Amino acid sequence: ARLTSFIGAIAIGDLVKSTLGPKGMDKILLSSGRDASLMVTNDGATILKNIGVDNPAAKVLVDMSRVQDDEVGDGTTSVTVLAAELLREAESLIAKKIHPQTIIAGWREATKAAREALLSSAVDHGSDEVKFRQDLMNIAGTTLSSKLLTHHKDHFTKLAVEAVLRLKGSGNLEAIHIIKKLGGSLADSYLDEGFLLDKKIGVNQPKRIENAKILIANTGMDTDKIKIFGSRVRVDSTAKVAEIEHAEKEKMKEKVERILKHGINCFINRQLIYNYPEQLFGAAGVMAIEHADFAGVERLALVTGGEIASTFDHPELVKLGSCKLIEEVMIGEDKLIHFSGVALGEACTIVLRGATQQILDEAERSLHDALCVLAQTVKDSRTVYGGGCSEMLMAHAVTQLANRTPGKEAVAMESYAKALRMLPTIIADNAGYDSADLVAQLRAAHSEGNTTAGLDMREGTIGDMAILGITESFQVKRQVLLSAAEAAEVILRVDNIIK
Amino acid sequence: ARLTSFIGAIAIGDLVKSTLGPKGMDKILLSSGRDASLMVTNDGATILKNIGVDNPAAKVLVDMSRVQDDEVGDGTTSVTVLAAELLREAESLIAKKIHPQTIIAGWREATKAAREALLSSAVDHGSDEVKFRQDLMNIAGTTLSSKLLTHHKDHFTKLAVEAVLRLKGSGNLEAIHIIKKLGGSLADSYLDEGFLLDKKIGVNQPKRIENAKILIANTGMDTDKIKIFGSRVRVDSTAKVAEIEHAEKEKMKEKVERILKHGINCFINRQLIYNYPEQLFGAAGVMAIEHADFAGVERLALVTGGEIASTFDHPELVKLGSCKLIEEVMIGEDKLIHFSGVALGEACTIVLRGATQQILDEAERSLHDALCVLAQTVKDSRTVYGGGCSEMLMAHAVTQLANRTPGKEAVAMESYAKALRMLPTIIADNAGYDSADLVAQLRAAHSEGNTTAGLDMREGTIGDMAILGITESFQVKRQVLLSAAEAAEVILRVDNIIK
Amino acid sequence: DRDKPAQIRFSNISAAKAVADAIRTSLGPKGMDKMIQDGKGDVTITNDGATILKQMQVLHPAARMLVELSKAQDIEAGDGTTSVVIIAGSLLDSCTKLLQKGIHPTIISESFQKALEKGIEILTDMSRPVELSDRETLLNSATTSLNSKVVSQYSSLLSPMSVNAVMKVIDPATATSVDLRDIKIVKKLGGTIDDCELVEGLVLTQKVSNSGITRVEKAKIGLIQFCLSAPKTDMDNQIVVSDYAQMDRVLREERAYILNLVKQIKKTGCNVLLIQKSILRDALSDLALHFLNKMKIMVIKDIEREDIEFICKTIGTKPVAHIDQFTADMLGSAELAEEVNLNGSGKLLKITGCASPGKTVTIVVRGSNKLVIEEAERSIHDALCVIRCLVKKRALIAGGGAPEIELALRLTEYSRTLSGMESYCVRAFADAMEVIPSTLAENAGLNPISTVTELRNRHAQGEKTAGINVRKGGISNILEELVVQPLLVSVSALTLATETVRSILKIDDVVNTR
Ligand SMILES: Nc1ncnc2c1ncn2[C@@H]1O[C@H](COP(=O)(O)OP(=O)(O)O)[C@@H](O)[C@H]1O
Repeated sequence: ARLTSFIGAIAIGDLVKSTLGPKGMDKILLSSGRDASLMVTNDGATILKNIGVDNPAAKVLVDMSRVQDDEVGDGTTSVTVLAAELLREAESLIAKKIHPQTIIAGWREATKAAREALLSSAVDHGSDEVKFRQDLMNIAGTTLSSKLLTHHKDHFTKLAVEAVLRLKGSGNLEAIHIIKKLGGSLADSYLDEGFLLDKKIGVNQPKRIENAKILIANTGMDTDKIKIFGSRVRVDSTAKVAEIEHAEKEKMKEKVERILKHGINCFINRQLIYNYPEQLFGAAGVMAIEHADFAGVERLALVTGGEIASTFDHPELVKLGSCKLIEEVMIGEDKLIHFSGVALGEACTIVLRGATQQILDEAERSLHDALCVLAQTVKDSRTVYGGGCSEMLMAHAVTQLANRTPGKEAVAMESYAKALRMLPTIIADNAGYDSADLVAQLRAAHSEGNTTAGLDMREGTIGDMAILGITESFQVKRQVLLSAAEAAEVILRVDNIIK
Repeated sequence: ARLTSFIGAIAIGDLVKSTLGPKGMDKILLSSGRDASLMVTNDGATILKNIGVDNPAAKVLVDMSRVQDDEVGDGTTSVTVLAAELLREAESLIAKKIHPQTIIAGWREATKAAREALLSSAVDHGSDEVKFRQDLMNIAGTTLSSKLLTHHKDHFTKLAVEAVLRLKGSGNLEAIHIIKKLGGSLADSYLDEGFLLDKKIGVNQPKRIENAKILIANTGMDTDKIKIFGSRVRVDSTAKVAEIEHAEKEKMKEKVERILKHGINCFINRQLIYNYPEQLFGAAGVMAIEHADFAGVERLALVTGGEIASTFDHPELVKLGSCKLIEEVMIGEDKLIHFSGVALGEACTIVLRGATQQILDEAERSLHDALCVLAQTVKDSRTVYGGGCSEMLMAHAVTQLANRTPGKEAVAMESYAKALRMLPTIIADNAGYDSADLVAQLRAAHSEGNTTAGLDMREGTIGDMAILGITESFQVKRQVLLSAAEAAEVILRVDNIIK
Repeated sequence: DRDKPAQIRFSNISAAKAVADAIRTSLGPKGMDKMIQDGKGDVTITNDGATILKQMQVLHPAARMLVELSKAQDIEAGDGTTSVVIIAGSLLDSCTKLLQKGIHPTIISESFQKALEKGIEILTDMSRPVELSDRETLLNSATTSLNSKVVSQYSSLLSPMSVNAVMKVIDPATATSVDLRDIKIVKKLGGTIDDCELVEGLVLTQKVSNSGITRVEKAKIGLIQFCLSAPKTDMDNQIVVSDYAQMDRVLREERAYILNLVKQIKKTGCNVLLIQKSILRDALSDLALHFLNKMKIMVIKDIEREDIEFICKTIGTKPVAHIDQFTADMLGSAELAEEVNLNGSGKLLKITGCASPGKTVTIVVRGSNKLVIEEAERSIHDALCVIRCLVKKRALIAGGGAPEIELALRLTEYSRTLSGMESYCVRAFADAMEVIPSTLAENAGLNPISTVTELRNRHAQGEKTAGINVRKGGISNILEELVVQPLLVSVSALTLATETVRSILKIDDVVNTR
């Protein structure tokens, strides 16, 4: 019978079931091989990425979860739990001698009803600046309330809000870029109007450079360009190496003379520069930058309209930029090149301090969620309440719709509504309170006629979600439901032997 | 853990689960010992009576079922299935870590809601003579449609209706009495205005008896009355036996002379008469009746206001009766004493023929149900529809009431409503049709707003129960529900070890 | 589900309890010895807990976490690296019976944090502050906290070194100290240990050469880091050697090749060269040394990386490499050099280093038979460690078991006063604080239960009474015995133990592997 793939897909969802809610459980990931490592994690994405399975359905679910995590924000654990619950319900539904076609039809009807109820229940009262400000603040507070680390959250939230609000409704994702840097204290935040580098050649080179003018010269010294001044090596003696070295030296000195007569003061590039040309440039009086990143020059040329020289092709066609003030201020524990004196405040990089790690990932995720919710709600604000409010309403709508359709697909809708009323139960169980009584009270309040009723995590009571101040996104829940329904329809349609 | 008594009480209900509905399954009861008997039954009462268990809960359930049967008439299988379903639901409810107090409270609330819904849904349109007639006809047709024997049902139904309608609202149960007699054909019905005996002394005695006058004389010939004409036996020889015999003979001849001078023609009694006094009475010219039943003389004295002579106490105080015409007409295959020429048409006995057995039990049960429903609805007609209509309404009322009570007893009401919606499923499964689709259609029709919707057994469709013509009793379902709730509350309160 | 995490937690608790019970009879001055057997059959007698913790090896997450906690405690504070294990074991034993009933770990962690905060505030409000702006009170505190670490004769022997090391008044009573940033205590064999004095600049011990006069002032350090090894051949003999021809070639390669490099290097002023350790050089050509003997010869070998790091930090320069270097950033300070022996064996040169931005001063100690030098080194190490620990704060208290009983009674009264289901968990902490005095009474040789009850009665009656004595063997007041300890050694230890307990309690679920 069919049970192997179902069990394999259900067991993979129960591994990260305790990682839901703000008060989640931690676990270690012991590594094998030569050196046994030990680390503490608190997210399902890192556990699903650093694991290896062999079941087809499990691999498909892992790939779908990875695709969804790469698409939206942190949507990996909820969709997995929902798919596991849907599969566990479908197994018992099939065991009761029920054709899968009726189950698929009932699931489609339930998904359509849930989508209609979610689209019909959308707020739109944001005709002021303070309203959008408080909405963004509540969204950031709800997003940053997943690890339960009360140490430095308000300042980081305000910094992220100020960084994401400077875009002023501009649709771009290559301007604001963050870097990785540790050292200092958690209560240290630096504000600037530009960005920094990531590597310094030293201090032996002269730092006094006037008249800032960016000149991207893609002159390769080992790429075999036109008119090679040197030659190869023959098979006769061992005296041609000196001739090759002299030819390379005179070629590089001619290139240096050309780049000096062309007019430059601060030479920047991204190719591999040897020690001899670097020393020659340092002795001449021009600072050369080597070992550049893969996104620094691109983001520098994108915000100024510039581009690469196309490996020395048209030096009089590529438009170049210029600055005003460029220096090297010793900040923190490293010397970086400053990029000030510009009128474009779209590209900014805020350096961070502290003595902890695993922060840049969550910072980038929060910034992505923020800019997504900003570009989505540019003129039409669409936000919903959290704390287990939309799921209860969707389940109630599905239960109400599953009563006027005579036939045989009502059991599928009932199972869908039962599986949809399980996330608040797990959320309340992960904290340490009575989940059954809270779920019953929430269901009674939703059936009596109260669309604004949620649970509290600070005291474990039932209150209003519109008075305390907590919201989330609108398209995230819809995408989660769509992905869960698609995964359930894909996995349920397979029942034959694995060949 | 507690599971032994629950399994023992659940397995005892699944033995007669296939004996529900008109199209039930038959089984044999092989007996052990010396002679292995074989018989075919089609009722759960005979199976539960001829069986032996050892579990305390099973014994208590069997005793309660037998008591309820002997009280109401029929419904042992129904109450057993209901108790088994309730226990199966309670086991799963307890396995989910739920206190039995909340379950008991929810069951009490569900029972109260069901009783209120049954009391609020009662018809009362019977102000005509033909209305009661058609109601009794429908009740008899629904009661006789449990064995599926289309051979001689209409005539027997009409005979039972005519026999139970002659009471004319008189509350009595000792007037109408049935007897057991086989021989003849199924299409033979005899109508009379009196009753018959059950034993005949022969034909050698004179049958010509005029001036009918019932005289109950309790003159005992071997009970040691006052003034013993004889004596005991001595220890000296073997000649006193003849003296004792002569004394007994002269005493019995003096008693015969006394009963002759008192004035009698048809002597009837119930004691043990020897061969010599019987022969003396036959030679004298008085017919003596011996070997009487335990209920014939009692009913004869009750319908005539008479009583026994109290073993010869006050002969001038006990009132006696008299008749007009008494003969012996050879009817059927046996000669019985007729009881005609009377003005009291309350006591009647209809003799039956045929070549089958196991009919007197169902006949007595039908007569009991008929006289009960007649004495209950003397001036207030209360009837409900059948075919799975009241159970669906009760389940819907319980489900509607289980939605405004916040707490933890809603799961018990949900389990009760789920267990209450299983009798039509078993009824449809015992026939050979799709029970799931029919149950779903019935639930949809009941939720849409149709209180008159039932299932058909002739074609397997869904139609109206008020157009075809089918009803039942009102107090039977209430008593069944009350007994089931009481048994469930009694069994659920036991969970400790059996000591 | 629930059975697997429960079994995992039980196994972790059992492993931690076994690790804590493997060593316990070693707290106090009257501890028992332990003979650790090596893998080859060698045995070593020891009694320190840190040595046993760092010598044994076992693979387990709880054991590794406990080892890391002990290492962090030894690095931060530096004293009492064995009581934290017992505290963690007692807390885990309490959490075992707390979880056996059926309590969520969140409430237990909150109760533990509240109890830790209350104990920290009580320890801070109970301790008395002192002063240290002057030198008299600082010297008094030093001589009061230094006469209770070792025996009397060792203390009297280390007192001169202690008062010589405590005289280093550089930081004007700041928040933190830099005693581990600019200190390089060297060791020298031969002579008398009484000839000790603070020395600035730099101290070396390698002979320069053996020629005429070598008393100059040319930076006294050769800032060179290029390669000085001879060019190795491709094989043994490239051709057949017998008569001349090949002999003249190798003679010119050994005489007229490196000499050109020496000549082109010596053209720059300050002819001072040196080399690192001779761990990779097979043999140095003595002809180059003979040719370098003229026009002043100065070379110093046997130099490690730590010496280079100390020289580049005390003077204030940065080493340079590469051959193509036409700059002038390699000079130093010229003052005085060329020192002789101090009436004995062993060469050692000292430079006072006048007019230098770095005022780093070290202590040059000596000894004999390699028996009193390491002891004095450990003594001055413990001395400057406790000096830094005392200068980090200002609070101090006495030990013996009285603060533990006081904290236990305070936690008991707080759990009795505070309301809520968490109070029971707080009561568990009240049963996880009377382990040190009981262990001390058991190791001393008396009834532990009776002594604990008497101490509790005295604390409930007269608040601060006495503790547990070791020398006399009774119950005497601590004010007569010159023995104290800073408040950080307890506060930091309790905070680290609570953090480790919370970390080991928050980790559960399943332990997947590769
Ligand atoms: N002079 C003393 N009088 C009383 N108790 C002492 C004395 N010296 C040390 N102790 C006790 O010994 C314990 C520490 O013993 P031990 O583990 O050998 O040293 P450490 O903790 O530095 O490794 C302390 O808790 C302290 O109470």
